[PDB]
Amino acid sequence: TNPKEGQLATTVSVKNNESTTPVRLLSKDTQGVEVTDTVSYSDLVGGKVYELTGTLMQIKADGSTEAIASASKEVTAETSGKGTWELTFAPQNLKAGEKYVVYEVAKSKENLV
Amino acid sequence: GDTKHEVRHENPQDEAQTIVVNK
Repeated sequence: TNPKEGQLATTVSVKNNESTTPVRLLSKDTQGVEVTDTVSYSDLVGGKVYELTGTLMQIKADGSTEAIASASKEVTAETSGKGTWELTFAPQNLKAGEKYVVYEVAKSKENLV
Repeated sequence: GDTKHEVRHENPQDEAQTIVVNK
């Protein structure tokens, strides 16, 4: 497999919130938030197992981040190398007037390079 | 091969990946 092969597109969602790109929360709806991240993947080695790790980052005004939550899952790429994975973070207390972003990394269980 | 296949999406400005809290 070409080391450069592979794409992850991610869409974050919050339970019982309909907003997207970005998700918007009222200050009252910040306690025990259930964040899902939908990972659309393409050009992964079909039928191979990946360690999918998502990271909920607090993004400060100066562009630096601090990780507040993380979730990892053994997943399998569809045989076509395209498909979808879902990831949900443990319940999180978020802060009013703050901005959060989700990172995603997929590493194959096997050495495919 | 000697290493793992690593695909990352780590874009701090991706709106799709962003939650904004009001107040």
